[PDB]
Amino acid sequence: KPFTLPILTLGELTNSRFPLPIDVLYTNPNESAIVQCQNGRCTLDGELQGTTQLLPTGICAFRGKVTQQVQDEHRGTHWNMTVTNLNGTPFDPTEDVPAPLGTPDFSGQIYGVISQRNTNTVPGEGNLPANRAHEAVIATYSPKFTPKLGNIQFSTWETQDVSSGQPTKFTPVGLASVDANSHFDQWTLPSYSGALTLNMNLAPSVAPVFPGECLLFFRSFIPLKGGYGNPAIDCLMPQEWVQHLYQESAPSLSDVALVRYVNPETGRTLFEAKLHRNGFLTVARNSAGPVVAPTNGYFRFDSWVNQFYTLAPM
Amino acid sequence: KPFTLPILTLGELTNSRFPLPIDVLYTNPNESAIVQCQNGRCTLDGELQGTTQLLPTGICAFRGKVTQQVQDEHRGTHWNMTVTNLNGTPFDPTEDVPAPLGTPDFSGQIYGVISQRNTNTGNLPANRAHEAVIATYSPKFTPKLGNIQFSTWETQDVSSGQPTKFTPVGLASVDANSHFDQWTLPSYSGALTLNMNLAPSVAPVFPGECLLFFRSFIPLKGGYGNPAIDCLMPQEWVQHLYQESAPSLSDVALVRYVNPETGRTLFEAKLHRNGFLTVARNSAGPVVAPTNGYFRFDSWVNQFYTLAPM
Repeated sequence: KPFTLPILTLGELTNSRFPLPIDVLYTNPNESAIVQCQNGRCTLDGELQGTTQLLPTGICAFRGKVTQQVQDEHRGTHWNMTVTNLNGTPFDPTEDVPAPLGTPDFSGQIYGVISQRNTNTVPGEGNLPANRAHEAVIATYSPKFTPKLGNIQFSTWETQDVSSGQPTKFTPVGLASVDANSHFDQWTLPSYSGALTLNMNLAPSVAPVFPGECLLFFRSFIPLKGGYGNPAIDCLMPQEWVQHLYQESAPSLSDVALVRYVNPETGRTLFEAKLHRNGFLTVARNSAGPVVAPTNGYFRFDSWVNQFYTLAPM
Repeated sequence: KPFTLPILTLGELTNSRFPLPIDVLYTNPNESAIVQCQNGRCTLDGELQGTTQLLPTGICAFRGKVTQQVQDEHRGTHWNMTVTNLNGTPFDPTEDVPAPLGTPDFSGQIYGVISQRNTNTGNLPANRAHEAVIATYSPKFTPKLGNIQFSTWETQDVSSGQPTKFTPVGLASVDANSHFDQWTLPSYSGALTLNMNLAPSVAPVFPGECLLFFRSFIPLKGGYGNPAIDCLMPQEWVQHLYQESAPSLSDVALVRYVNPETGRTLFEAKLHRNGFLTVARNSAGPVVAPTNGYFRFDSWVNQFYTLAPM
């Protein structure tokens, strides 16, 4: 079973860490943070890792039921939510995953919409249920953010119209804020079981092992509810690569696949990258910022090489 | 290049007409409406049709710029926005498509979020987002002309001339006055105008057969209802067929719905060249089967092939 990547262009790819299109390829060699995201994690032979799952709609989504309303001391409104697996089955905290698959993998205030469709139906309404939806924010750094224990909180403003004991969906849309008090850091993991407990079953950290190489990211810009900023979310591989690798189940013949970013119109290789077995890219680049490349481009598998292979500089 | 389908199970598939997971397989033999949706349209040899595009994030999304606030007889505040292609390039109305790719393909009040990130800039741009509704049956819904209208709940906090994104979430309502009908196309160029460049209607050509849909339930902002959106093929099938670009060897591919755990075929279906499924079923409602099931290509057959009843 030979190894292949999708032939989708950048404009045909989506982010595996938030429901966003891919905007640009991106590098940042001088990043000081450990890169250990948990969504968009898949080995080249198709083994999903971390909290990664296959649905584009599952990324940073939650399903469950609300239990109680609680206010904070700053007069904001919060709602306790028990969470299930995205497919509705109970989350088993002893499952060998960091958190329910799809759980956000970064610190911040995630903005979206909470919606509910009641289980009980009304005969006079054609045996149909009542519904409600509201804007909501989930603070993944909150001590109440404990998805591995089956419970999280979300916050709303100016509404009491959230029902307990009714099926609840969180649809992510963007970030609430990226100001200092909103604690946005795309490389800081949540404490999935709370502050004093160690995260478990994590996908491994990734890094270049070679002098002169840096990580290559698929970058998306993420919407903001308000305030100032131009926040971005960087993934190691787009969601369509996760879907492809999973289905193909091709044995990895070495620790590193050589790949070429090609202009199919000219047939020319624009640059080379190392696609590592654990599912991430490195390139020989000494600068930060976007990679300027034609819109028809995509990565193509060339051959299996090894860690000592020297990439041509970008 | 032999023909293949993805090996993704039902619980690993998403809808091609709204950003939702697939919940169930579904039939409705006695449907009176012409089925002619424009998203999730792809021939078996990988030709996208209608307003279909490849991004899961592009389905029922819009990109553009708000131009001005508008007043009308309805509550809430209203706004005009120009719409571009999803990749930001100007929409060319002479493109041989019904509307910008990703445009909603049904009548209703689509509920979502409008967000903005200003162009001009500390040196960081300003932002805002609000819940919004787009009435696709409205005379002001003219995406083929490069313009649509949306409504917000009372707020003035929407800026003119700034990059604007619509993220779909569900429906605002399904009451009679909200005109939800998943098989009624919008008038893409406005009232009294003919739609153009449409993907063709689909139907069973065989007695006793009916369409088979991939069904998703869609969230509601309020009111009573359990609305659903039915697609002909999931978004991952569109992605797979597009890339595979495999020649269709007949008008119909015979496919088997398999339980991979047991290896047994639960039922067979016809996968038609234009990109839709039919089955031999004489009832409406969900197909009750484990979510780990999936379709597998069996062989190329013809219009005269007789399916075993489900």
